[PDB]
Amino acid sequence: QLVEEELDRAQERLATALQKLEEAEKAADESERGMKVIESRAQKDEEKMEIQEIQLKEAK
Amino acid sequence: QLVEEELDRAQERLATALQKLEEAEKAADESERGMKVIESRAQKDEEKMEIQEIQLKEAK
Repeated sequence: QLVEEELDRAQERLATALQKLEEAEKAADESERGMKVIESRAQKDEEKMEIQEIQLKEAK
Repeated sequence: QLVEEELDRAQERLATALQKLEEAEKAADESERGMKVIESRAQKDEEKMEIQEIQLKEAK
């Protein structure tokens, strides 16, 4: 019976493992979404500020 | 017997899942780190952009 209880408890534990893996990878996905949108934001903001400082220096 | 062989199979799947969860945790945390640093960069560059364009206005 020791083998069967190890079996079934490890089965529930691998279920817990798969679900915690799923939530971990979902957190990974949402983090990646935040990352990509802020990469776009940084890109557009930096290009804009570069153009603006160039225009300011040329105006001076 | 064969039951304990099944136990070993279940536990090796468990160990594989543990390695997977460790990788996933590392990935998620480092991803959040990149996210926060890029958000900081975006905010600071936006501030620089706005002050630059206001100064450009005054210069014009």
